[PDB]
This record gives sequence, structure tokens and C-alpha cells, in this order.
Amino acid sequence: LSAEDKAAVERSKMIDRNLREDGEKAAREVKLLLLGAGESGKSTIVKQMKGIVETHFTFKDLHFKMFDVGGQRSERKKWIHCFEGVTAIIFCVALSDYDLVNRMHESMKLFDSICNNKWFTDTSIILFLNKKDLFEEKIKKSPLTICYPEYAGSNTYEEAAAYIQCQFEDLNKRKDTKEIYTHFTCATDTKNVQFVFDAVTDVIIKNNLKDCGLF
Amino acid sequence: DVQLVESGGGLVQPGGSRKLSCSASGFAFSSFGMHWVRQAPEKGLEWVAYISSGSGTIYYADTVKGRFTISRDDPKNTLFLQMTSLRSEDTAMYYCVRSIYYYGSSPFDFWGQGTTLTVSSDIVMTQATSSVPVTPGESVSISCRSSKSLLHSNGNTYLYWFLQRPGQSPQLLIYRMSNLASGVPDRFSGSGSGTAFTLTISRLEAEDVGVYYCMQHLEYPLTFGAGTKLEL
Amino acid sequence: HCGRAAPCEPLRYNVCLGSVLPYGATSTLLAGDSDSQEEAHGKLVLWSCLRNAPRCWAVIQPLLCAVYMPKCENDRVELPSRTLCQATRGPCAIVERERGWPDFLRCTPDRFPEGCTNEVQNIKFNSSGQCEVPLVRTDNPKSWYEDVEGCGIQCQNPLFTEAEHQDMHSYIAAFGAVTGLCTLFTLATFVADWRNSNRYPAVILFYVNACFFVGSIGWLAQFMDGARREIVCRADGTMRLGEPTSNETLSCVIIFVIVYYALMAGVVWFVVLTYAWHTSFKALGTTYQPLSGKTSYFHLLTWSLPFVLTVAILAVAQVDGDSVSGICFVGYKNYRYRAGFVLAPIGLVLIVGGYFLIRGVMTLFSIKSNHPGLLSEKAASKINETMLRLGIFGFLAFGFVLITFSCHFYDFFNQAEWERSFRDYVLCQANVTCGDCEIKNRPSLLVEKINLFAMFGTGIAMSTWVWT
Amino acid sequence: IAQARKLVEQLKMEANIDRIKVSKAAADLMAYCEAHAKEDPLLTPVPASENPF
Amino acid sequence: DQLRQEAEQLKNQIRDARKACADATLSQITNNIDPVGRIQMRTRRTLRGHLAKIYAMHWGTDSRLLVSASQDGKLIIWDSYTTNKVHAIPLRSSWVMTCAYAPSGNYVACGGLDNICSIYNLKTREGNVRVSRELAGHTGYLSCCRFLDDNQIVTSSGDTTCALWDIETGQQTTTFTGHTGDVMSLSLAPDTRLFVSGACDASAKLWDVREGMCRQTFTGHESDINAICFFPNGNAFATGSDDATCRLFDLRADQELMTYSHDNIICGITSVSFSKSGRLLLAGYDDFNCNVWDALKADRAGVLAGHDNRVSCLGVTDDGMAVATGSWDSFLKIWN
Ligand SMILES: CC(C)CCC[C@@H](C)[C@H]1CC[C@H]2[C@@H]3CC=C4C[C@@H](O)CC[C@]4(C)[C@H]3CC[C@]12C
Repeated sequence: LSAEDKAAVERSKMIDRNLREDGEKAAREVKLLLLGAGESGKSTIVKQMKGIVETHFTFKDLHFKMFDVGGQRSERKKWIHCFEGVTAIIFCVALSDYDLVNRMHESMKLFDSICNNKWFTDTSIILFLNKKDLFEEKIKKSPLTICYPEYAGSNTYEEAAAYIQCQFEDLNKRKDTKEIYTHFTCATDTKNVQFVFDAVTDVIIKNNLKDCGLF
Repeated sequence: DVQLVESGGGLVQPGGSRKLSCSASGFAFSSFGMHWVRQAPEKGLEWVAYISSGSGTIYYADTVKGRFTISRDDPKNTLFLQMTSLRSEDTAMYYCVRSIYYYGSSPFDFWGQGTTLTVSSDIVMTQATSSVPVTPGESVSISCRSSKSLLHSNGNTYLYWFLQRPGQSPQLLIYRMSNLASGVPDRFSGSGSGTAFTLTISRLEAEDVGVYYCMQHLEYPLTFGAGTKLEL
Repeated sequence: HCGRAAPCEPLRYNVCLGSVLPYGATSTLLAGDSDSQEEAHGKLVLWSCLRNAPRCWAVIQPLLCAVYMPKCENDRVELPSRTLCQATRGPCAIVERERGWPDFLRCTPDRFPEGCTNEVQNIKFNSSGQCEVPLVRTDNPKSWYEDVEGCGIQCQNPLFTEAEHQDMHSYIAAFGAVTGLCTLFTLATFVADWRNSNRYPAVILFYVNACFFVGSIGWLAQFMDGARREIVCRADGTMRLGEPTSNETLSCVIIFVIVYYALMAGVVWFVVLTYAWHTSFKALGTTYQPLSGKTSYFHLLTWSLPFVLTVAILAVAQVDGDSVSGICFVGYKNYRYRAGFVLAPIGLVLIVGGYFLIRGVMTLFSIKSNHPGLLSEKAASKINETMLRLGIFGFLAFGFVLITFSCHFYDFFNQAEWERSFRDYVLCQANVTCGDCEIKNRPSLLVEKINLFAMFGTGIAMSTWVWT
Repeated sequence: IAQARKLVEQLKMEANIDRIKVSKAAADLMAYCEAHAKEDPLLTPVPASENPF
Repeated sequence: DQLRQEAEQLKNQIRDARKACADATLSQITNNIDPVGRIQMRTRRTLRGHLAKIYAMHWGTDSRLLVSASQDGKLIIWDSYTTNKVHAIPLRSSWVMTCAYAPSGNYVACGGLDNICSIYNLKTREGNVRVSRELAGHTGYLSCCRFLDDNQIVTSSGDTTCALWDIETGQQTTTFTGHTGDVMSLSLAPDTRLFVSGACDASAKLWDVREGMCRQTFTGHESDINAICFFPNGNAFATGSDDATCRLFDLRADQELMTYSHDNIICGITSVSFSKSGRLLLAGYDDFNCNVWDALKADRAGVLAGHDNRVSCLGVTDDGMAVATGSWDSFLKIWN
């Protein structure tokens, strides 16, 4: 080396330490990719808890980041690999749009495409069957048979909602690696954030025990 | 803009103590390797001390080893040279100079204004010529002979040229004998080989007179030339 | 001045039992016990029993057949000089120790005057040197039977009969094979998905398994063509002692260093694993990995401490071999070094490992109560499972350390017994051969089996984690 | 249907292009590829003298 | 109403015309040419600073500095000779899908999944680098940024549009809109006069920086094309696709010359770049290795297999002294 080359290596090591520290600080925040079909109610769930849109919130000494990428009209498969290694995938589904146009079938196809992807083979999925109140009153007029011809049961909310849940949960062909958590969005409560916290801490505990060589 | 200012001058009794503070303003001070270079009342520049980025590396001149101490406070953007047992040969102006070391950087680019502080096996850079008269319009050739091959294995010749105007701080002219400084006219151009160097100023004009110091940067302590005075 | 007036008769037997007599006149006054030629011959053939241990027989033989069969000079018996005594006093305290030198052999100034001719130097015993089955002829004062001079104990421990040797060899082969197989299986499992299985506590477990596998293959460097004999037996025909000596080859120094370093690295990696588990379980949830910084510090400490320990072993040279074990190990002769260098590290490992494992268990027991949210039954199931797993493994480690401690302490006390017992056996054999006999108490081979079971069992139990 | 009009206009503008025979294009590619075979430090691995890596 | 039938007629005329001027069968011409044999390249340096997947790189004109963007939210400027890092630029939007480097070496262009090819400024006073501009206007996502001068930059976005910018003002001075799918890659010319864009329509178009009209459209691919690089002559360009077939198109003949496909390769291309002479053609696969295709005979020459994950970027220096492949391992090797 020379007089200036030593100082150049010193600078290199100093900025290397800066990169390491910033990496250690940035790896402590939980990432939450927010999928969902257009008009699913993503605005409601994103406002409830607090190109690409990044929202940062804290709950019970955990820093979450949500990247709701639905405000981007491009080929999904060309940038979806960018979000591999995300903790969970929040997949909010409009429940009241079972009648609207078929839209439920589109949401199901998107869920099927995202839950059986090559990159998200491991990452657990949280799905929010939101707008339950509109769905509760919408059943009296339009029976569930409009969307599902293969339905056989009572025309009550408490059964139809459970049917939609068990229909959505049966889309993942990989039932052993990834768990699919579900919540019917509570409008006037803070339990949505609590449920997200519970699902994320659960997948974190599982990943950390697998990391610890015991599971 | 970039602004280096020093404080803690005046006259001191010999064997006493003083602290010189260089308060930086208008640049990222947290990543600049800052030096201290002094200048005797009527002699050329002499290297004193050096603090690296993050205070990880310190050096001193053989004259002031253990007698002085350098320290920087990054959050305040200040540079301290605490000096103890001041001898009779420390009466000088003390320039705080910034230096950034990466590939293709220009260290010693900006020089502080300096504060007069009065009391009551290295390379020798033999800048042979000490005075030469010139007229505006022509070109004059200044030569600085080194005493050791400054051409390193990397390919660079760590030799800098500084210009000190009458009653000013000396500014960088060329770094590594070839590259022009930032915001210097294209008149200046360096050339030569190992242990022989030249600064050929072309179409010399007014406001360009003063003294020219050649400084090797291959090894510590840095040894400036005796300086060549361009008298008009 | 070194002669008394006694009537001497012509000799009847013409030998010193090895050398021929150069004269034809002798008296029997010098022998305080013997008065006649027949009793003199009887005492001579009784002394002939000193054929074994030649380091004293070679030096006493001249004085022996001089004091019983002297040369008289015209009714003036010749009395040998003091130098022949002083040559046969220091190294020959064995007869003094067992039976005692008779007063006629205990040379007193009126009996052995100073500074005159011996006349015996013409009688030299060139045919000198023998050690019976429980001894071997040796030329190293460091590696002798300390109770005797010259002869040295053989390679195969005379405390163990060949049947016990064969039983122990078969035992070692079987358990070594099983340990090697389990450790190789877990190493294969870890290396198969090495690109995925680089998560640190799992890799620490991998290193424990690798170390114990190296230990197991270090144990199984016997049963080869002629490996055991070149490992545990010297060239002269004795067991290895005070290795590395500057003369003999570094044959079993390598077989010792690999097995000792493997074992010590194994137990230290285990302590580091348990600490890594504790520090991980303390921060289970909250996506904060503490040990990512101290991974290198773990590596350096665990790879350095066994190396500085084994070089401290090789510095003070007492490492030596054993026939039954078929390995060079530290401190077979002097039990203090074995006690210290084996039980102090293993004891410290037990203490630190135990403490950190109890801390880890208490942590991931209290995690459920300490967690703000409700844990899904699917997570609490795995937490309780891993808790019971750590509890069982911890108890197993504690059991194994207690086993090795108990076996060692039994060995210490019963060995303090066996050393005296074996000397009594050797003296009994010398006595019966002079004019069958068996060792009173021998080591019970089951304690050796249980010690090697403790080691191999540890080696197995460190590899049961990959099993799901 | 202004998209279809613009597409047809683009095809019409792209239609009148002076094609060259693949023989001559291939010959030019090969000629350039062969003329610079000496100044390619990946084809001919330069010794440890000039190689700065 | 019946105009698309006329479009089909014109397309048939185009295909007939470009087929009537095809008699070489290039392999037929380069049959007599002796092969390059077998080249073995050894990783000289392993630039190891990133903590996440890297998606793009670009060599400086100096052939010494390379900038490598990543997903940890930093693009850091390396020194390929001494492995030292000269700059650590902490960018705002962590999602970065491309990177550039000004020919003079003054500016470096970032830009990722937030529609802004934000350029930085290296050679400045005050030490640290600043955000000189944030060029907004795109509606898809930035996929490539390439410097023309220190004032002009072309950007290929995921809204089927390539745009020529103006750094000083920060406006789209020209918009190239001929594609139907996402524009995945882009490559300037040696003369920097006309470029091509690699689209998700399995079709590369020959643009013109000055006018703003697509001159030629090259079809032949089956799936999305992820990487373009011009032949050093500037009259041919490679095209990496998802069908595992790198193809050498010709700008003069207007048609495909040859295809680079091996039956035991099934993965997609991520980056292609010719050597200085344009003899060996680098191609970054998802098989965690980049193959070195002899660009005149279609037969594979060498293999650069030192990566644990798929390679995203592959740069050749402006003097052909070294290549640099960047995988999702956070390590980018410098082979030679
Ligand atoms: C932590 C545990 C597994 C380490 C156990 C170390 C064992 C294998 C070592 C330590 C002390 C050694 C023992 C000490 C001395 C004797 C007495 C001898 O007549 C038979 C061999 C025997 C019994 C040794 C066999 C090997 C030995 C038992």
C-alpha cells in the first residue's frame, strides 16, 4: 500500500461498518406485502392500523412496513420476486362483492396465483375478509348461490361467511409449509392490528425456532 | 460555501499551553481527514499533525511528537490541537486543511485562513529556485526535485503543487503531478518523472504571482518545498 | 591390612554360576551364615535367583562369588575393597527393601578394609540379562518398573488377561462403529442442504457432531494390520510412557492429539451451543438476533481453548498408551494430571452448560405468560415439545458426567490398591521362581466399558437432534 | 380505431427499408470479429504482467 | 374497420421481403472459422459489501469503478482493482431494479419500483453525494436507466414507454411509445445515436434518439426478453429471453442471424453482453451460472459457475480486461 491507499482502505472499512450497522438496524423491522384485488377495501385496513406506497407503524415494540403495490399496472410476475423473504402477505378480500361483476372469483384466482407462487412457497398468508357488515345485510336479497352454484347449506351470515373462509383456505396446495390466518375485519375495534401482531409473532416464533435448529 | 476558520491565536509565554480550534461549516466534516500545517513568520509551510475520518488514525511531525495532541469533535464540526510546553520555534500561522482520501479524490483542496500564534529518514523536497522575475503574457517553468522515487507501484506520483498569494491561504493547484484541481484555470499543467517534477504555467497573467510549494504525499511527515516566489 | 589368618581348603565346585574360578583354595569365614563349602554353595545357588533385574546382578555377581568363594594367600583370606560395596549399595536397595543385607554382606570397616586389590576383576559375567513374563529388558531409567532396576513392565497390562483384552477390543470396535455411523449420518444430513442449513445454532450442532466423529475415527485407528502395536507398544517391548520423548517416534502423539482435541472441542462447542440457545430463547420473537456479532468470538474461543489445553498437555510430557483402550491418553501413570486435565474441563462444562440450559428452559417456559398476545396452540405445542426435549437432553448430559466422574473416582482408589497388589504379585512370582501365584484384586472391566459407554453415548446423544 | 391507423402508418414507414443480404452482413460481422482478435483480453488470456486483476 | 387486415398484409410483405434477402445461414459462413477452443475464467475478486439481492450494475468508462444497486436500500461504488468502496449512497426507495453510471463518471442514476429514475452527483464539493434530480413522469416502474451525456438519460419503464429525459430541467423531451408489454431492458449505441428496447411482447424495436420513431421491429422470440446488448460494431444486438435462447439480430439485414440454445438449458436469461472484439457472448442464466457462447458458431466455449443464486447483472469493461456477474447472493464476482 501507499500513504493515500491506507486512508482509502480506512474510509472503505468505515463505510463498510456503516453499511453493517444500517443493515442490522433495517433487518429489525417486519415487512408486510399487502396484496388484494382493486376496490377490496385496502384503504380501510391500511388507515385502521395507522408507484409503491410504504406505510410504517409500531405495535407492542414491533416496527411493521406495508408495501401495498396494487397502485401499479404492470406484469406482476416481473417484480413479484422482488418481495420474496417478506414475513407475511396481507391479502384483504372484499366479502360484500360476492354479487358484483364474479369479482369474488377474480379475488380467488389472484389468491390462487399468489399463494402457489414459487417465491411465496414458505411465507405465511394473512387474509382479511373485510366489509362483513355490508355482506351480513346483502345476504337477505342475493343468496350465495349467485357466486357458488355448488353451495349446499343455510342462507345465514354465520354459515355463508364460514363457507367463504373454508373456500378461500382450500386454495393453497401447500398446507404443511405455509399457514393461512383469517380475520373478519372488526370496524370500530383495534383488534385488526392485534390479529396482525399475533399472526406475525406466530410466524416469527416458528421461523426463529427453525433458525434455532429445534423447531 | 466551504468555510474553515481557526481561533486561539495571540501571544503565549514559552513552556506554557494553548488550544487551537478549527470550526468547520458548510461540508460533511464527519468524513474529511483533517490536517494541521504551520508556516514560520518568513519560511515555507511545515506539516504539524493529522486526524483521519472517525479519529481511527493519528500522526505527528518529528518536531512536535508527544508535545502536541490533535482531537476532533464530529457533532460540533470543530478540530482541536491542544499544544503543551510551547518552544520559541512555534511562532507561526496554523492552517487547518481538509483532505478526503478515495480513488480519484483531491486532498488538501481547501485551506483554513489560519491564526498567528506567537511566543516570547524522510524525503527532502529541494525546490532549488527560490526567486525568479516574470512579466504578464509569457510562460515560466517552476521545477521541484525530490530525493526519493515518488512513483509508487500503483502508478501515481504522490506530489502536490500549492499556490500561496500575498496575504492569503495557499490553494491546491495540481494533485499527483498531472490532475488539475477543482475550479483552477487550464493554464497550470504538471509533468516530469520520479525524483524530477515541473509545473509549467502557460500564458501567465496578473493575480497569479506568489510562492509555489511542492509537497510529497508518499510517506509521513509531509515535507513541503522551500517555495519559489514569482515576483512580477 | 585387608586379610585375616584362616585355614582354607581346596574348592570342590569350579564355577561362580556363570564364570569359572581361576584358583584352587577357599575358606568360608567371610559368610556369617555359611561355615562349610556345601552351605556356601547352597547360599550361592539361593543368590543365583537374582538372574532377573540385571542392572544389579551384573554388578553384585563378582562381590557375590568373592565373599562366598574367596582366594586365600597361604592361610590369609583376601577381603575385597569398599568400592565393590559402593558400586552395589545405591541402585541395589531391593534385597534391603524385601529381605535385608545380612551383617557379613553389610560391609563394616573390620569386615571390608579400604584400598587393596579385589582379585575378582578377572571373573567377568558376560552372560548377564533376563526378565521373566511380567517384565521386559529395558534401557530407559524413565520407563522402568520403579520398584526394581533394569527390567520394565510389558505393553499388554498384566492386570488384564488376554480374554479381557479381546472383550474390550470387540466392545470398542462395536460402539466406535455405532458412534461413527450416527455422527456420519447427521454430518451427511447437514452437508446435503449446506446451502440452506447455515443457520448458526444448527451449524454449532454440526460442529459438535463433526468433532465427535473425528474423536470416534481417532478411537478407530486400531484393528488395522499392525496399528495397535505401533501405537501403544515401544520398539524395546514396553508400553509407551512420558511421551513425546526426544528419542522415540511421534507414532501415538497424533492419535492422542486428535481424540483429546476432538473430545474437548466437542464439550466446548456443546457449552457454546447451550449459551447460543439461552441467548436466542431470551429474544424469541421481536426479530432480534444477538449472536450474529459474536459468531466469530464463539468460533475462535471454542477452536483455541482445546488447542492451548492439548499443547499444555504436550509441554509437561506424561501422555502414554494403554493396551486394552488401544489409545495414547493423558495421565495413566500419575493420576493427578488425568484428574485435573479430564474432570476439571468436563466438570466446568457440566456446570456452565447446566446453568445456561436451566436458564433457557425457564425462559421458554415463562415466554407464554410474558407474551402480550395469545399464542396459537400450534406454536405453544412446539414450545412445550422443545422444552421437554431440552429437559431430557440436559438430564442425559448430567447423567453421563456423573457416570464418568463415578468411574474415574472408583479407578483412583482401586488403582491406589492395584499398584501395591501388582508389586506383591511380582515379588510372589520372583519368590516362587527362586525356590501357582495370582494377583489378589484386578480392575473390573465393566468400569472401563461404562466409561467408553459414557463417551460414545455422549457422541450419540449430540446427534439425536437431527432426528424428528 | 386511431391505434390501428397509427400501427398501419408505422408498418408503412417500416416497409420501405433497404435490406442487405445476410451473406454481406455475416461477412461484415465475421470480418470485424476477426480484425479485433488481438485486442480482446478474454479470447487470448493476457499474462500476469499486463493483467491488473 | 377492415384496416387490421391491411396491417396483416403489410406484415406478410415485411416477412416475405426479409426472407427473400436471407441466403447466408451464417453457421454456413463461419463453418470454416476455427473455434476459440475452451476459455476458463477464474474469479479474481469477490466484491462483498451488500446484505441483500443485487439487481443491476454498470462499469465506469475508466474500466476501474463499477456501481452496484441492491435491495438493502444502498448502491455502493466499488474500486474493482483494490476491492475498496469509494461511495455508499443511502437511497430513499429500497426497491431498486436498475443502475447506470455517467460516461464522464460525474453522475450515477438509480431508479426502481417507484417510477423515479433519481440521478445522484459524485464529483461535488462538501464531500458526500447529493440527489441532483428525481425524474418523475413514468406510470409503470423503472427497468433500465442509461446515460447519453451528463445532461441526457433514456429510461425504459414498465408502462410500455421508453422516455428520453433532460437532467437540467427534469422533463421528458421525447417519448418512445411503440411497445404493447413491459420494457424489460435497453442498450445504447457505441455512437449513442439510436438504441433498442427489450420488451415483454417478445419483440425488440430499433428506436432513434433524435427523431423519436421506431425504425425496425425484430420478432422471433416466444417469451419475455430480459436483456439487450449491442454488438461492439453497432450493427447487431444479442437478446436474452425466458425461452433459454439468446439470439443475434442484425440491424442492416433487419432479421435474426442465429440462436444460442442448448437442450439441457431450461432457465431464463437475465443479462447478455459481448466481449470487446464481439467474439464470445456472455449470458446470465437462472442456473446460478453465466455461459460464454461463441457468438459466430453457436457452440458454448466456457462456464462461469461460482454463484449460489441466479445472476441479475453482467457487465464487460470498456477495455475487455474483465467481466462482472452480480447474483442474488449479495456478492458480485470479477472474472478474467
Ligand atoms: C466426558 C467423558 C466421555 C470422557 C471420558 C474419558 C475416558 C474415555 C478416559 C479418561 C480416563 C481414561 C481411563 C483412565 C485409566 C484407565 C485404567 C486402565 O486400567 C483402563 C483404561 C482406563 C479406564 C482409561 C480409559 C480411557 C479413559 C476412561
